[PDB]
Amino acid sequence: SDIQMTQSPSSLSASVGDRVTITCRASQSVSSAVAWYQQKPGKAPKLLIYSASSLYSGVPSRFSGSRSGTDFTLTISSLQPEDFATYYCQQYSSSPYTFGQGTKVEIKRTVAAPSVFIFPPSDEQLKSGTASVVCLLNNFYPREAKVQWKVDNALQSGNSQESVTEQDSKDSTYSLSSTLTLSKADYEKHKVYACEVTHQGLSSPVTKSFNRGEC
Amino acid sequence: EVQLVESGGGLVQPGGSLRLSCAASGFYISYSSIHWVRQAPGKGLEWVASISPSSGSTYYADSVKGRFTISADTSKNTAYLQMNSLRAEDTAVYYCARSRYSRYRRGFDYWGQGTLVTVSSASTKGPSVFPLAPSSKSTSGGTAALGCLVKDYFPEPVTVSWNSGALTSGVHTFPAVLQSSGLYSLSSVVTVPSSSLGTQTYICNVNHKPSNTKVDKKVEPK
RNA sequence: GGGUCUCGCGGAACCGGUGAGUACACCGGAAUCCAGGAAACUGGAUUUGGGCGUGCCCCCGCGAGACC
Repeated sequence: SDIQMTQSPSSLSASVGDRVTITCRASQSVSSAVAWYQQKPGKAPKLLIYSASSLYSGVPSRFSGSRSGTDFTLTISSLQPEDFATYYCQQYSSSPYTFGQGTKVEIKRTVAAPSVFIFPPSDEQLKSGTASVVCLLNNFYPREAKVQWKVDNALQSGNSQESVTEQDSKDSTYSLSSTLTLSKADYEKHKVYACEVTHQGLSSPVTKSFNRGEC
Repeated sequence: EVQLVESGGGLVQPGGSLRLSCAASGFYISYSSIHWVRQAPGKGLEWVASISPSSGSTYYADSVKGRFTISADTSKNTAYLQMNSLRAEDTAVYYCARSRYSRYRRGFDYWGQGTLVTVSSASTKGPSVFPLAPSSKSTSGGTAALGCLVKDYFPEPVTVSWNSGALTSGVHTFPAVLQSSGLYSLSSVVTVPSSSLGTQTYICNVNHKPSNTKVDKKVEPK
């Protein structure tokens, strides 16, 4: 029966210099044909450990692997910011080659308050018939942040989406963009556009705003 | 050293066909095995097929049995994935990966960067590229922020560089979001010294290969 | 007692690694035998053709039949 690799934990958060431990339980005896991969977001997975304990050439020594029967363990002895990634076990004992479900390792660091910016819609876009208002939250930690748009003190709902970056490989921060979408018609009905950011490293919420029409 | 380059992915209607290619260099595939591994967006890794050229043997995951055939051309040193009767669950990045078993046994020791296969009845559409001009009032501490809004494109992906590759420090290109319309829209932003706004020209270079849409957008203060 | 084809019988085990690209060239663990110890072992001497996700192939040797 198709060997099933059961990987835990699903995700964890750890500080720089900490020991991260990821485990993988083969359902039916792969002997040592277990490999460990690091996949940074949107990049190709990279082989770290093969044959359950052999450190692949080029990989730093803080990565290691062990086997105790069907229980396989990847260990990062001193976690570094660039080790932010998803890690996978795989067995290559026999086809189908099966992978663990993955472990998302997040780096925990000090609180960083966001830097906030607001961008009015371009005159070029206005001509097309729609208005996009963008708020940027730059280089903050932790990821939990609340962004609310106000249009002449009226709060907006259902007309905005957020997108968040992946954790930075050097300073472990996130960045966030909020995009408010109005009709040209609606955009030209109001004057004050405001982005109100709440986050842990901000003592009180920060507002960035513009008045429609500022050369 | 060793390289793998996937190609041939893109947008296909349900039931459609697609033929992936994997171009290998730095090694002869006749002395290795080549695998296809796919990653549905936001999910994990799933092996689908492998081929060993100096054995002819092919192996397939049950999820692709009969619809996919893996093949190789030793003279061209490339491998192929032929996908028939595609379905929405086949939407994924398809990675190409190398393994050996006789000389060493190191798993999939090298991976390509993947090609995206999107199965949808929606059509190809090129983005609108609008500038995000540095606020005319003020910014954060001697540093300004500006960017580019890449709106209403399909399918993924698009590329955004700054200043024809000269500007990388401080860039955030956000991950796309599917708007309610069913089209993607992202922004790329960069922080720069405020004193550069009158001395450095910032252009974002947007390339949406599915629709052959290349925009070089100048981002100026308003 | 020779040369060529076909058939038959063969060419220690395990785990790594290095150059080569074919089916080769290597380096280590190690194992085997002997001696010793209660002992994981310790000495001494010796030791295996190769390719490739692996059940097929290359090479080599011996035998048999056919052809010279």
